[PDB]
Amino acid sequence: ESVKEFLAKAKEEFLKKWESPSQNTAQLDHFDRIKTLGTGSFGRVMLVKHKETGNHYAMKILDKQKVVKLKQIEHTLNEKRILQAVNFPFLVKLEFSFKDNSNLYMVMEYVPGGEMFSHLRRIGRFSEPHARFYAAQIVLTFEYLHSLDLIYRDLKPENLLIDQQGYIQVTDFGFAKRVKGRTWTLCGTPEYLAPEIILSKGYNKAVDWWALGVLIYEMAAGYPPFFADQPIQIYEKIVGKVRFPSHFSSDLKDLLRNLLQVDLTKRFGNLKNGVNDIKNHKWFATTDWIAIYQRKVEAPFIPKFKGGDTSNFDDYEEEEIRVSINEKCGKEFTEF
Amino acid sequence: TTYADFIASGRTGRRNAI
Ligand SMILES: O=S(=O)(c1cccc2cnccc12)N1CCCN(Cc2ccccc2B(O)O)CC1
Repeated sequence: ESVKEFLAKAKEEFLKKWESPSQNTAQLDHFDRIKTLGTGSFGRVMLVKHKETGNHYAMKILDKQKVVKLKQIEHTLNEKRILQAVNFPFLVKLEFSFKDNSNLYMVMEYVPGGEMFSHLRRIGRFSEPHARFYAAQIVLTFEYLHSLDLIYRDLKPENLLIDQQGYIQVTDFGFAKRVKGRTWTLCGTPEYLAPEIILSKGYNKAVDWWALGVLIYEMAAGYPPFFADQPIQIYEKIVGKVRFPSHFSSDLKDLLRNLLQVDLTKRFGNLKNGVNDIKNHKWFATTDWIAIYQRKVEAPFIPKFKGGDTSNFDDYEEEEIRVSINEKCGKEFTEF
Repeated sequence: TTYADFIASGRTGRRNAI
């Protein structure tokens, strides 16, 4: 009952920030560039150092022209607007944002541990306690996001960072949508799509609980439950024959049968008791939910701290950051 | 093995949205 009050205040605060977003809280020459951490079809992520403070940040730089070319205006504006409005322990925080003639900039605290994806592929698979520790953080994060009527729709190890305490930071919010009924976009990453996203019928927040099932499976097995060479073939397998590795525990298989439940009216997380069917499942019996939320549980894995180290990121050709003399796509990004 | 089939036929690297 005290949970209802906490989340009611959280929704009020979210909606106030959504309605009056922060804008223009730094500028590019406040930062020194150190290294490219990632590239994508319309932007880059840079390790930068704030000149005045010496603090390290991940700066996500989006090329406005490429965003427009690739039809990502609404998603990019949405990511920034969501990020500055949400507040939860396992969500990255937006420290600054601004724009110039060429680019949009979002500046987050640097997390040198990098992505869950790279740790998972290095180790192979996580033990069940290890996977459970991460899963519990996702469960709580979705309880929070769903209370705001947001569907997350972008869960995968690629969008999950491991911080210096060994806890999760969820990175990406372009796809997060307010949905109290149904929505219909074919949106997400193939291996993680619920059957009702692939099919033309509408879907709701239950797709996030399906995706949690996929994540737990991939964390525990080392590979996702439905895989193939091309997306169309992944979709066909999804639409529910799952096989479990023999090392999966009885409790883990039972949980996954109820999360990877094709019938969304039978899927855990989407029943009358909502998230509590998940929290009370036997696989989570050893999980101290409050202690996880408070980050008082000893993490199973702490990324080695090497001192601005980028050992957990790949190397990229370092290319210019060019700011045109002409303003590009001003009207489209006015609200950023 | 299933893992071998994942390496042979699955997508083992970082996965794009769409
Ligand atoms: O570079 S990230 O790991 C990252 C994201 C957020 C905060 C971070 C704090 N410290 C370190 C890394 C950080 N990262 C995680 C998700 C992957 N995208 C891929 C990408 C690359 C370039 C442009 C856009 C996108 B995108 O899909 O929207 C980049 C962001």
